[PDB]
Amino acid sequence: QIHSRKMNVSPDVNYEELARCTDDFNGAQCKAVCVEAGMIALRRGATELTHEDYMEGILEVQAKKKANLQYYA
Amino acid sequence: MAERGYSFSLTTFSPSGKLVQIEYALAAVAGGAPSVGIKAANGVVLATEKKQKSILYDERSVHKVEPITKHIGLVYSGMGPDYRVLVHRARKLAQQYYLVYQEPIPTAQLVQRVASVMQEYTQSGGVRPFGVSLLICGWNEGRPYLFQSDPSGAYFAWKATAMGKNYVNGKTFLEKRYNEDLELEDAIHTAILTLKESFEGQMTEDNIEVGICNEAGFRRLTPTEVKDYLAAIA
Amino acid sequence: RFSPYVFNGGTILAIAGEDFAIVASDTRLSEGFSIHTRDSPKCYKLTDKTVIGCSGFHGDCLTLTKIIEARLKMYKHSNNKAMTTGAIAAMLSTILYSRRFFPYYVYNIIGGLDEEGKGAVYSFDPVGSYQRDSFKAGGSASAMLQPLLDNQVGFKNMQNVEHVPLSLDRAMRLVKDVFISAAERDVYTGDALRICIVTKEGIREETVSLRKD
Amino acid sequence: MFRNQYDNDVTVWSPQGRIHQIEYAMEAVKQGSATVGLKSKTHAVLVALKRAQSELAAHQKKILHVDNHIGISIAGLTADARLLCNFMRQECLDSRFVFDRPLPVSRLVSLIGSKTQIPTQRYGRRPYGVGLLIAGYDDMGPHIFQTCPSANYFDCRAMSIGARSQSARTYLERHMSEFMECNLNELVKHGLRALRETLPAEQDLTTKNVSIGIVGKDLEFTIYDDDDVSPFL
Amino acid sequence: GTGYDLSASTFSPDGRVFQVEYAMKAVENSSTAIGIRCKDGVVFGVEKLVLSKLYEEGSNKRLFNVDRHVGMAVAGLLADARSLADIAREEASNFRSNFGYNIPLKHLADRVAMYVHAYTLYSAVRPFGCSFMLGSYSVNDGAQLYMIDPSGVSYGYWGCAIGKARQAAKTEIEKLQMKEMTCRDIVKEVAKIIYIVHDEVKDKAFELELSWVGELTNGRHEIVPKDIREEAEKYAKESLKE
Amino acid sequence: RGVNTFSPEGRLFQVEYAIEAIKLGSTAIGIQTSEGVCLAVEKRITSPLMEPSSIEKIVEIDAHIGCAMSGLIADAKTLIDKARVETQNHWFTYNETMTVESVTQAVSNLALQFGEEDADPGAMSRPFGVALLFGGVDEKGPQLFHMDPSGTFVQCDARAIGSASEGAQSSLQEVYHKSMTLKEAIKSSLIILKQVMEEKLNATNIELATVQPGQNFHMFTKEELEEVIKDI
Amino acid sequence: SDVGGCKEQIEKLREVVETPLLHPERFVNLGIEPPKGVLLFGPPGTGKTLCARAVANRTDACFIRVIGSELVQKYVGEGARMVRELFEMARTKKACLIFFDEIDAIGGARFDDGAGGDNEVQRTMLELINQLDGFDPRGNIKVLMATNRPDTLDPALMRPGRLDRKIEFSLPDLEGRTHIFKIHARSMSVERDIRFELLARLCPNSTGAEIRSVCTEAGMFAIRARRKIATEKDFLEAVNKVIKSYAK
Amino acid sequence: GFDRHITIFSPEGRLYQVEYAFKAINQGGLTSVAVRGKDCAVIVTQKKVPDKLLDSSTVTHLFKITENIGCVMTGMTADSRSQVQRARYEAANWKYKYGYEIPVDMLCKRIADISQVYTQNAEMRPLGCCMILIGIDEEQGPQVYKCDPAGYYCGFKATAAGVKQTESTSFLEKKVKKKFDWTFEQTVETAITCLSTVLSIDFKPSEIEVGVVTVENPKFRILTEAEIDAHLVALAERD
Repeated sequence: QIHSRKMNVSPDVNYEELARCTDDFNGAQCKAVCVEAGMIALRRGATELTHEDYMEGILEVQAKKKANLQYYA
Repeated sequence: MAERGYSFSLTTFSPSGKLVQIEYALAAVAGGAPSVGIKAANGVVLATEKKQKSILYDERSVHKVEPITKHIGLVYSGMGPDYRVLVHRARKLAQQYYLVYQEPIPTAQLVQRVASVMQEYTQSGGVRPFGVSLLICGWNEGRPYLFQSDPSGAYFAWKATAMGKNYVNGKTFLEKRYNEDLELEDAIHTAILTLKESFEGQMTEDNIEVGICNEAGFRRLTPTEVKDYLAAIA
Repeated sequence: RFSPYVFNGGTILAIAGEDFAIVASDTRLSEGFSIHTRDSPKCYKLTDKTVIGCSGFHGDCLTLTKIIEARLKMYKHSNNKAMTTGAIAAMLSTILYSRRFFPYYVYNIIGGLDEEGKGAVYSFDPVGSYQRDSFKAGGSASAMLQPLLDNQVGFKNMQNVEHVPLSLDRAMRLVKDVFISAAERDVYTGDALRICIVTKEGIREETVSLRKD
Repeated sequence: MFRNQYDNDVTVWSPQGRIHQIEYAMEAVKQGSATVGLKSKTHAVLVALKRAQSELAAHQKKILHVDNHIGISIAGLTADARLLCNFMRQECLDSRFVFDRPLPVSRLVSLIGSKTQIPTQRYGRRPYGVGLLIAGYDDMGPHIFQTCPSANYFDCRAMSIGARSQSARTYLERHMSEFMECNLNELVKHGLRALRETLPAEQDLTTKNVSIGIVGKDLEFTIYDDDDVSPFL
Repeated sequence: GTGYDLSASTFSPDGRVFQVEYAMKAVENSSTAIGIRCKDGVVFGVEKLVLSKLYEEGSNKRLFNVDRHVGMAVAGLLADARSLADIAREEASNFRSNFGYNIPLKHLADRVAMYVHAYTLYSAVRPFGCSFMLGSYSVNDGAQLYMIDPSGVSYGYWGCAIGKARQAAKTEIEKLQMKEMTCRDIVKEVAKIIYIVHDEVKDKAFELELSWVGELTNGRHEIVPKDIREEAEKYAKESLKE
Repeated sequence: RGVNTFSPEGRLFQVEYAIEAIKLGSTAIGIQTSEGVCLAVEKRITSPLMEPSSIEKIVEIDAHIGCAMSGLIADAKTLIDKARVETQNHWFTYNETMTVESVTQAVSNLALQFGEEDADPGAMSRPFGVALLFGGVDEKGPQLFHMDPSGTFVQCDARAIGSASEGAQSSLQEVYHKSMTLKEAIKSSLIILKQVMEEKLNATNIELATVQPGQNFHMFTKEELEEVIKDI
Repeated sequence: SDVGGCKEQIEKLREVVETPLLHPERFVNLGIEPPKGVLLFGPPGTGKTLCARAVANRTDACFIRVIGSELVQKYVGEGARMVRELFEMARTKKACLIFFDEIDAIGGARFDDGAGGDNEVQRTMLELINQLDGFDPRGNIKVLMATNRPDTLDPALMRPGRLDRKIEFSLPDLEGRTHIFKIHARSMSVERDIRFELLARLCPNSTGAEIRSVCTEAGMFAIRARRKIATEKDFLEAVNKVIKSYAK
Repeated sequence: GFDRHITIFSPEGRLYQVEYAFKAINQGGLTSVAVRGKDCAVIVTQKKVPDKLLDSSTVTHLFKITENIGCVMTGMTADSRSQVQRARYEAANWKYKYGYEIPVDMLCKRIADISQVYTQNAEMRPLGCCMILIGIDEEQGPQVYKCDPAGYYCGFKATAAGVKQTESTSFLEKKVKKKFDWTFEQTVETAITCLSTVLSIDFKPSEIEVGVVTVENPKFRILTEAEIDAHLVALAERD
């Protein structure tokens, strides 16, 4: 919330779900996701940062958060 | 596990063509307190040194010569616990096989059994071979006697040999002094001298253990008896 | 030593339509000269328009029945699909062929309806074996009742002038009449009579009581 | 480093005492399909998404009829699940033969757990990487349990598995009080909504993927499949 | 590489293995349980942290029974504790029928002690990471309390406690009476200790759980819920708010 | 470095590798239409001193279920022996017909035995490297399933597997229709099979079979294949 | 020159390096600051290497190449001195790229804390961290790191607030291979009536470097044949050698 | 060599791992001593606790192995307790089978063989403990045998345990010239005295735990306070 004050925000932000999903992060790495979410946001053309940008951002490697799909038929 | 572990052995062929673990056991042997053997032909003498290192002891408690049978005896150089265990299994095998039959034990057959147990452990893993070398001493009739058994699994006949610390040096002394006809009393004098030459920390009637195979096989010497020989020639 | 064979069987009668079947049974169960119980049938509804009856000994009868029921449940789990009558017919036999070493036995019969819009009844021997029926009486009193049953219901012997085709109603009258008659000729028949009537609507039960003395 | 070390030991213990194997197992649950579980505690429903790999296929089932009073949804790989399911059916069969009782699903679930846990407690066994939402209608009502391949057994009044589980959880907590001990219809609507939360939400609702399964006071195991959910939509 | 995380069937330059120390770190990493023994019986109490409202307890707790005269509580991982325990009751039961006696507390311990030490000698089966607190009232011997550690160490106690709080709890406990009044009085007292302990643990709610083996229970193992739990709670709420 | 490992991803290593092995084999094609299932294959050839007359890779499991297999060919020889027997056992027990699907499940149980660990009972150290397209006809009509080396089965109506699969499946879409003539299909199949090839189109490297209700499982003969060539 | 499976790596590298220098004023309005370093891994000379030069030419900022292995010295304290010197120069010029060639020599492996001059190399590794995490700020300075397998490297080197994006290489899809072949076919005399993609599906899946190499092999056979145009025949031959060459 | 997941023969002549068992065999500060007379054999140990939330009426490190035999253990607690249980079964069995009493020495030798095998396995380690056996035989009189877990055991004229063994040894030798001049109790007194000098603690009634074996009785008993205080008082009078 403190870091996001510089950043342009759409009005709802649902930090609690995000905070929980995030795991084993140091103080810099959480900050890292935020700036990054703004970079993702830049690619969209979106002028306001929204929930979805963050979700992609944490999923990215920086404490070995990763995902893969295919383990279903 | 309970059947998992190392199926193949610690010992392994080398591009040397030597067996590493085997090499180490000659070292393991090396550390042993001084041992000798003299074959008096009609008799046999085996002797060794009890080092002593704690004044706190009792009796003459554990030995380093134990009777397998009433006719053959073992003495060794290498690791003591291994020795106790080695004697137990063999001792069990000697009695069982030669009470099926009523014939008394042939020497070679004991050697064949000790070597196999040593060899199976070389073949298999999980367990390591024993790191002892034995002198199999017996008497029976007019047969040859005094035999040596390696941690290697090999056997040889000898007239005389030596073990323990500085084995090569003692054997060279032994080689020169030991010749022709001798007596059972005479063989004892020599063995004490050869042990003294290897090292004397001291010799008392409790640094020495001497046993012979002569009248009706293995007989254990009294402490006084040996002491008579020490005076007979120091 | 102790027995490896005890009798307990009753008497039953299975009658096959061509779109219905009825399987009827006494409730009286006896062995010899002492009476085990004055109640209980050996005919049961397995379900889905399959009716089954196991005559021979009560101890065996409950056990087979329970056991079959799981094989049917398991089968449906294994992929949706059910045993037909015929399937069940093979399944009982394998069990029996195993039991040929076991010293207790039973005389089993299965009845139900096909999807050919008619009855099938298959009857087994107490060693294994199967045969196609038209009509079967099973149990003790069977041997005496059956030639007459065969003739009155059937008209398929070489000793009758005519045929008539079955009717349900008519089958019910004949069945009661045979049982009421059976009773003063046995001490294995009596008390009450339990009728399982099998139709394509569903399974109905009727009970009527009989004489005793 | 030592990532390979921690795979190589199934007896693993680290300075922080973590067991990575469990961790891996959790990522595998998140890889699976989307499933929700809901109960009023007089009816229980589960909306489950059944998906298809490509256009010319048709969806694979993830709702399994374990018994005619108990059932599950699977979320994770199909192959392991089949193996577990035979053991549990046979455990139900002997209950019926010997005892002639259904047996508490609570009691059942606990037993299955042990037999898995003990092989993690020694050499061999990789994680099974399927999580389950297990439903059943027992003597004291329906009950809902989450079985994990961490053998973490918990009874919940509703739960969810699938990536973005948390989303739907938060809605379930919000609507939680509305669920009460009635209405069939209401539970399903909330489920359809909730299920939308689990998905990326760019994918629009479809009747071929969804599947609705109910068990309740006089109900046993029934599945609504394809089009059949439209009546109740 | 230390060369001995790999093993668990060997010696190290620290003697025992690193794996065994780690198991000891993990119990302390868990929640918090205490036990107080008295001359009339023995009381167990445990703190459980609340997660969220969806959940509910109905077979997963932290208080566990042994047999039908033995009380059992644990710190560490739930699933593994339950696995140890099911076997213990069963082992106890075969005894119970066979010798015809209702097992001692002391004999049960010995049986568990031996199991854990055997697993330290091998590398086949990784150890449990639990610590188990057991005890009851024996009709002719008294109350006896034991605690078994994953460290292959077990003793008889007047008090024992485990969890993050351990050091601190034992201090307060240490302050109190040997006799400690009557059992009933202790139910209230243990509740103050937990009540106060939670200010130190507070990040979310807790639920207070108490149990007993009492002279009034006649040596059987029962939970203390009901009005009885609530009064002890009121008394803590009055005294301080922490 | 265990292969008893689950993998940190949690996506087992060995299964993934198998798909690569498959990309190296031939191309096998299936279209099931409204009535009938067709399976077409490339059995290939290379040298003139070879007899592929001998070779095959499309087998009839029974006269009402067939399978085409693709991948490490020796494994599939093991795979079929188990299946074929299991089907036959059901005929001893109930003298009745098995579903294509029931047969496919039975074989998938056997797909999991890899390892010597305690998630799988050992016999094998690794899995079968093959996918199969399982066809049959029953009361649920002609159906097709794709047996996935991932020890799982998915249902299908049209599928290609093979090296060319990525392209082929795309090509398969335009020509597929929910209703299309069986004979028409065979021509459509032939077109995709032609496209993949670099080597000559002859009746001595490609093989067709179909199952129709009116004549059982039938393997298509050379003379028949040559006629199909003439039409397109 | 190897784009096709190097395609993803290009797309991201432009966004990280080029875009901040081209349009900085935009990033400020938003209130976002871009990373300072990106990481390259996989085999060199496959276009992992090319990619760093290819952006260097496009981006128009000086490409400064330091070989970490060289920085290593015979006598202590010198090594730190070097690290420091590099950073002072880097600061002055603002907008520059520091290309680190296979930092693993003084890149991580290492946590053991000495055992005999594993300390001296560790001191350099730690000194770099000080400058990065320190009071300096990024500026317009960009860092490209080169590792074999990224695994080697230590958690300190990995950690955010210096390393954030790790740009990867990959097994190239079939379509991709064709683009690389397409690049090659302008120089190489061909006859287009045959199509390389069909062969390529049949050929082993392999990264970009082997794909150019088989082509290169193909021209030779022509030259022996005494033909000036490519042929279908040449292509068949190349696969047998190449399949052998990885396995030595 | 490679101690890492196997143990082999080395030029070291011992094993790093065997030495490590010798080295840390106590993780507390207890020390023990044992002396042998022809009037008694006494083992003197300590009682110590860290707090008083713990009981001390079940805490002990002296074990009654059987009526005649007594055993004090120096070792890791887990390992000491295991070994006792194993021994208890083996003794009992020896009584059943032979019908005659198990010699003290015989047990030490049997146990020693069990230690030794584990030394051959590179899939299992030996238990970490030194076991001192004490007893009263009618076949040589009282007997005092110490084991070490190398497979080594021997009988001694007296011995000491804890980490300060060598220091205790020096007192012991001085004493051991004359020890057949001590009567019953005076054995006990000297025995207290040599632990008090090493350890540098003038004992207290709840810090000490003397165990005595008594000749002409098959008793092993830990002494009552009155007797233990009577001795303690006895050394004051000579100070």
